[PDB]
Order: sequence, then C-alpha cells, then structure tokens
Amino acid sequence: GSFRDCADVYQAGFNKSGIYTIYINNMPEPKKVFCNMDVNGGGWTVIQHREDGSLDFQRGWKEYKMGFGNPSGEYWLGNEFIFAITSQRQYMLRIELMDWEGNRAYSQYDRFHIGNEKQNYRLYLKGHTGTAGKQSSLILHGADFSTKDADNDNCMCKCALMLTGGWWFDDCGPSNLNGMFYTAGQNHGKLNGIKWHYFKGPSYSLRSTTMMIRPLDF
Repeated sequence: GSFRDCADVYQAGFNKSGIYTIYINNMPEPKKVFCNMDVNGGGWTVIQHREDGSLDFQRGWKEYKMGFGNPSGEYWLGNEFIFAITSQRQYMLRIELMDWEGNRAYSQYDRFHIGNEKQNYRLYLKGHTGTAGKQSSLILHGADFSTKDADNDNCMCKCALMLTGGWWFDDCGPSNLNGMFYTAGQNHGKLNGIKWHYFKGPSYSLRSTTMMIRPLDF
C-alpha cells in the first residue's frame, strides 16, 4: 500500500531488512531508505545510522536538510524527509545504541515529530522508555536543530561548533548521535563524540547508532 514508509513496505509482504524506496506524500522525488524489519515486529524506517566513522557528519544546514551518505551504510536521511514522513501520520521513534564492550541498549518515544524548516525542524517527543537511561538523553521539551551555519540552540554559545555535527542541542544538552566518530579505546575521554549521557555518560563515544521510526498504529 502507498509505500509511504517501511511500515507499508512490511505490511505489503517484504519481511527482510535492506534498502527500499519509499514514496513520501508531497515529496517530488522517491527516497531510498534502510528498513529494519528485525527489531520488535519490524516496519522501522532508519533516519540515521552510524557504525564505522566512514561518513563525516560535520555538515551545514542544506546537507542536514536534504540528507547525506548512503543507506547501504552510514547515513542521515535529511530533516526535510524526516519532516515529510512524520507529517503523514503519528510515528514513534526508536534509538538503538551499542558501546565498545558489546553492550546494546535502546531508547524509545511513543510520539515523535519535527517542525518544518521555518520552525528550524524543532523536535517534539513524548513517552520515553528503554534500557539506555531512565531519563531521555534527548530533550523532550523542545529544541531547534542547529548546525555550524545555523545557531538555533538555547545557548549563548554555539553547540554545533563545540560538539560537531547537527543535532537538537540545548546547552548542547545530554546527547549528540551526530558527533565525531571515535574508534576502539578512543571511546574514552571524548567530549565531542557520539554521546548519550544517560547510557554511557558525557565522555563516552558510542560504537554504533541507529535512529528509526514507524507509525504508532503498527
């Protein structure tokens, strides 16, 4: 049915994880995405994935808007596409995380969406659960998206210049999954890495991230 997301992809009989094309309402061009059909019933559209540091996340607003990298590996879907998808119905957000010592954790939000570009792709979440901290490492109560060329944070400083990448930063706040990818034992003592404070703390840089969405009604 209207392949609007990986949930539709899954309902239509494709039960196997991989690259698919989805047709997002009101977007001009189709979009290739990774679909995770494994976690917890499947139907997850991946909006961010990191695992090796091959792809650099130190980009500007335009690139954070339109997306970068490739769905076969590491990528950012793009805010314009995250908006367009999450406009077409109510979606939940799940975030899969792994440290360098083999531990996996996840955070999950019952409700997720972002505003439009004029709203600086502001973030709204509700209903945090999971094994990657009792509190949410993403701020629930509203933060614009910021990049090195768009200072929209709640700080008198510039969080994108200090922590790297593009994220919904507060006083930078308790996360940045789009920070610098550090490898091996370098995961220790890094302040501008790939961080999720309530899981491994402000100094740990994570081994892999996947952020993915699917409809509430799935």
